[PDB]
Amino acid sequence: DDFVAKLQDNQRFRYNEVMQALNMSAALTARKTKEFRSPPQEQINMLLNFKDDKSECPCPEEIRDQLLDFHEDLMTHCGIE
Amino acid sequence: VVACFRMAPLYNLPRHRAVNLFLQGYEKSWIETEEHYFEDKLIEDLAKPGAEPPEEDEGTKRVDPLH
Repeated sequence: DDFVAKLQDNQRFRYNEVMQALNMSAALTARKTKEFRSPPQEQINMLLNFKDDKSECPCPEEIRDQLLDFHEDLMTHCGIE
Repeated sequence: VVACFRMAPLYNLPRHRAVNLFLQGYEKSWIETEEHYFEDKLIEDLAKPGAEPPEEDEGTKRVDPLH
């Protein structure tokens, strides 16, 4: 619940930034808005790429760390480590 | 073009729909990809005959759990 609330608010803020900044470059605006034009499943799968070190997802460090703490809490509960 | 621009950003979606989408995406991206190696240890523990001489079998040697 709260992870998705924060992610949705961040994507709102990023969309606002794009709507502010599209005027400098029209061509780069398509690359910025590919995320918002993608289907919602693709959007969430894109936002959930901060595992590993590829790190091309448009996710902030704090929202990233929230799940990068919950995941190891879950592994500890499951007995993985 | 209007549908692509202003329809289906997940910040406009209701909370529960986005939560379900996150559950599915989290599953596929993280839980499936999570890899831990245990097979060698599991098979060694299963193959170990557990305290057979201490245990009073007074007969043929009992088959190990792997067997």
